[PDB]
Amino acid sequence: LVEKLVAVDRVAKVVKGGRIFSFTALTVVGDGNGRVGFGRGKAREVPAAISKALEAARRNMITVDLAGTTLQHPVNARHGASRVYMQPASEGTGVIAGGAMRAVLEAAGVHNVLAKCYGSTNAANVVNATFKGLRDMTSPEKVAAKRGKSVEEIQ
Amino acid sequence: ATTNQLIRKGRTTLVEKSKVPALKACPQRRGVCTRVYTTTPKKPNSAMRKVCRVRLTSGFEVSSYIGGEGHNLQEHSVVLIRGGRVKDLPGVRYHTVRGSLDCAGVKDRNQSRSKYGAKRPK
Amino acid sequence: TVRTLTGKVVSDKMDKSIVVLIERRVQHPLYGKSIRRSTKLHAHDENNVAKIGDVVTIKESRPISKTKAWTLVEVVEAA
Amino acid sequence: ARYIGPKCKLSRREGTDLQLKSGVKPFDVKTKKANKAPGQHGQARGGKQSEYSLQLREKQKVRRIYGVLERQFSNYYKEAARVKGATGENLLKLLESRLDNVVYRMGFGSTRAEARQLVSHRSITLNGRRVNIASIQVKAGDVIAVHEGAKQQLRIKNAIELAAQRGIPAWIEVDHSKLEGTFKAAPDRSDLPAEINESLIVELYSK
Amino acid sequence: SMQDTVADMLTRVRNAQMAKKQTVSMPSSKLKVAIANVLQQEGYISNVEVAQEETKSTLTITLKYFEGKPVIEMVKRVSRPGLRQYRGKDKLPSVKQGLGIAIVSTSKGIMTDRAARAAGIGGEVIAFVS
Amino acid sequence: MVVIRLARGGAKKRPFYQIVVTDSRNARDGRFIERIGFFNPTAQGQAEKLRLDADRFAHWVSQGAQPSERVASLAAQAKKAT
RNA sequence: CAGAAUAAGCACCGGCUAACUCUGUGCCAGCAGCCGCGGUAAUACAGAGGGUGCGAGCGUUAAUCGGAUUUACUGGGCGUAAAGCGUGCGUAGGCGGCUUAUUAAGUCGGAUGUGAAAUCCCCGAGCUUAACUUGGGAAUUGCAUUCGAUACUGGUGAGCUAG
RNA sequence: UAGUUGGUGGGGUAAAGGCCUACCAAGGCGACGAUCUGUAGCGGGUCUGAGAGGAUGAUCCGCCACACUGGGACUGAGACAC
Ligand SMILES: NCCC[C@H](N)CC(=O)NCCC[C@H](N)CC(=O)NCCC[C@H](N)CC(=O)N[C@@H]1[C@H](O)[C@@H](OC(N)=O)[C@@H](CO)O[C@H]1NC1=N[C@@H]2C(=O)NC[C@@H](O)[C@H]2N1
Repeated sequence: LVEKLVAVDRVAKVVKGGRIFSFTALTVVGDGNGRVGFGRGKAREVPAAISKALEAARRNMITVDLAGTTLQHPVNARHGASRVYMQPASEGTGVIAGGAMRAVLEAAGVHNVLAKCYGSTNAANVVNATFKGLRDMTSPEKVAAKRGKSVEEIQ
Repeated sequence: ATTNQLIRKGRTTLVEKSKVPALKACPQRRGVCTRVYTTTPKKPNSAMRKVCRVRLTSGFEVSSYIGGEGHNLQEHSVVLIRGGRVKDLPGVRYHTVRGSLDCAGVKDRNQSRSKYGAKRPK
Repeated sequence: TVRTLTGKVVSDKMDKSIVVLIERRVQHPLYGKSIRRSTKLHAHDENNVAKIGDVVTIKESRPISKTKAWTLVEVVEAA
Repeated sequence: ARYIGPKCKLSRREGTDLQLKSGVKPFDVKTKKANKAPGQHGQARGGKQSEYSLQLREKQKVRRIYGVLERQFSNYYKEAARVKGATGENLLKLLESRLDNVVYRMGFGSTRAEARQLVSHRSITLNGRRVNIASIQVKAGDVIAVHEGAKQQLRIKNAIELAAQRGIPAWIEVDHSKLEGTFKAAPDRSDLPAEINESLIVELYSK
Repeated sequence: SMQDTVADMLTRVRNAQMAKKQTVSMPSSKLKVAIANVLQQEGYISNVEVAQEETKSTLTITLKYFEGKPVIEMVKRVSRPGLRQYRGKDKLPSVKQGLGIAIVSTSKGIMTDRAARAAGIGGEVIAFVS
Repeated sequence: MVVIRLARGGAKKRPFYQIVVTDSRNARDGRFIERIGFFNPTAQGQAEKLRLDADRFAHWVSQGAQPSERVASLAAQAKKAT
């Protein structure tokens, strides 16, 4: 299980006499062969925040059906004001994406992809959109099963 | 916008304005120092900044900043000015090239000499 | 092997001449919606056969006047 | 131009032996400052590095091994990307196909710098002509030899003796008696050492 | 007023699928019947019926569900009365890398994009289905 | 009149001529009617030294084109070679 | 032929962005693309030491496109962030119900002619290599003529009633 | 917009033609932008961009126009002629 730390931020809460500071961490875990998840953690210190984020990421996982080491088809997804577009690429291309998309894709095991963000680039929302797109991407076997055809018929 | 509206009226594009209009699309410009004086910065800065008022060959009358420590410029000097903002002196949009025509190179420097126009000491 | 055009007569006042309006449908170069374009051609009518509103065929010829370089061939439909 | 200066500090900064010295004595005994950077603020290899730092430091290692400057290296990358196949493999094949590298791997030069000096001074003939360009690409079947005037040089005997200790490469077939070898084919990535991560250079240049 | 009956049919199908209906009915026409037949052949719907009680005619479509989700996840009108779209044989669109179907009206009848490519003809792109 | 002559291409001190049919009033390296071969005086190795299309050469000569002296010599050489 | 003999500089080291300390100065002198540094321990000013990136070059200024989905055709919006005319009627225009016959304008397909050369791209050839030169291809997404197809849109004739 | 749009007789040109002239008619262009006004040599191409687009028109090639500023014609196959 490879673990990646997308972002760490300091947040404040106002009380009488001053401010209480805390830290938030966003993490993505993945096996690298089709299983990936993400989570967030809040704590008064960075190590505890990262630990909580990793535990939440392990509790929130999905399974992704890749075509080799790339996507099955182009994907459009969005969460809130963040929109993402991902497209399969040939061998040797690599992962052409921003940091937030790159964490999720590398954790899921995608090796060749072209990706783009439109709208807001907030890390949590971008991770949400990429996660949803990867979850909703389909495969020829599922398409054939749902249509009642064969894979060769589907083409 | 609908397709018919796009056909009737297109998409307009707003032209951009240059941040250094006195150069008139040239990399540098010659000028004559009308004034050599000193100004104060805006908040939260405090210093005594060295500025000149220069009449350019383009026909404009602008203000330029003199960089480095120590300058020999006086009124009626002939200088070369390039682009560059100070951002703490209001209305100053150009820099004076040290060591070009009448501006002398800054002395006692040995780092970043190409800027400020100081030749290499032996 | 001559270039012909089919159109509607919109004027017949002048001697031996008619004004034919041609219509074509083309795609907009950028927005892709088919639009209507019209051109007005001056033709030659030796016997003033054509009238306003008829559908006529004209063909390219050598110049006959300052603005006329097409000649009427036949009246496909009469008003 | 061409880098002239201290060789061992480059190895210390890169963190690995760069074969800049001949190899009579091991790198550790030669430097006694390995495992530390060359600066007065130098640390061990365990310090944190950004992705940009990793990508940069990977390319610099290869450049310092092969003696290639930035513009020529960028041209090599562009040619490799244009040519079909694995880009890193193409880049490494292009680097190994250089004449000065081929002479060094033949063993007439104890160091790539010495081989480059020989090639520049026209001590080496390709096919049958006295070339003097280190960056000439060597093709399959080419024959490299030592010029007669350059034969009988104590540096050449020392270099071939050291090359005997060093592992003789598979893709080059060389006879040391008359000092002549044949380039058979481009080396493979598996034949090349595995510590090089060419993918880092690829992501660096692809940005 | 109602000016795109094909878009109306596609919208009715989409809303019925989102609402989990088993059957969707509408006024009928030969164009909608052809589109429904193409969908049935491709396996997105189950049955197509036409009831002709009088001068009026009603088209009925039986929808398909699989593992708790509708079979038709996306149906999108492409050519519209305000902007018609025509493509040649070399520029026929592909819907999510061939896992979907683009319905195309060609001079040889209504067919899918891959059928049109095989026949070497173009036409008007009616809709994308996936 | 119509002539067949050499148009100079190539690089400095390594000329490469195209054999062209053109009006004689045009510039040497400018407008021409038809290109019918090439000449490379400094060819070596596998490089082809001369190529002339004899059919088009004869066609234009019959039409009335006047070859220059060098082009006539090259045509004689090509005929001898073939 | 003689001899290492004739041949190395420029920018930067607070974050964006690879590379850190010491002296000097104390909101002064100064730096600065943006956020911002300097008011006595300044990794941000000046010098030095060290290092980093390039290298017969290195930096700055100017200019174009990009990043900018920041005029959004591909590819954006209008309750409160900028944005629905105060509300109707209506001219030009845009779009328009169902069935059927016909036409072939839009639409689609084939063939022919043309789309100069150079340039871009591919495989070769010659330059000691490379730049460069050059052979042949591919491409020039276009235009015109002519022959076909008739699902959809348009034209024409007839019919219908859910508007 | 009043030789302006068309027609007839005549002239004129290497050649069609209001190109010119005398009569006859009231025509011709325009919201698919006429008229007026600002700017500008055009193309093959060049730069950028994933593409669609945007910017550009040095050096090479094709076309056009000009030759101190305006108005003319001569000679000649060809000029209204650096
Ligand atoms: N919001 C607070 C609302 C407060 C409001 N005052 C309440 C009120 O007044 N009346 C109550 C009326 C409630 C209403 N009838 C039901 C309703 O809201 N339906 C819509 C919401 C569905 C559902 N409920 C939420 C949901 O499934 N989220 C998931 C979730 O976050 C996460 O996936 C998981 N599994 O964790 C993520 C992937 O990481 O995908 C999200 N999915 C999505 N993201 C996308 C996005 O944004 N756009 C487009 C589409 O793609 C979206 N789908």
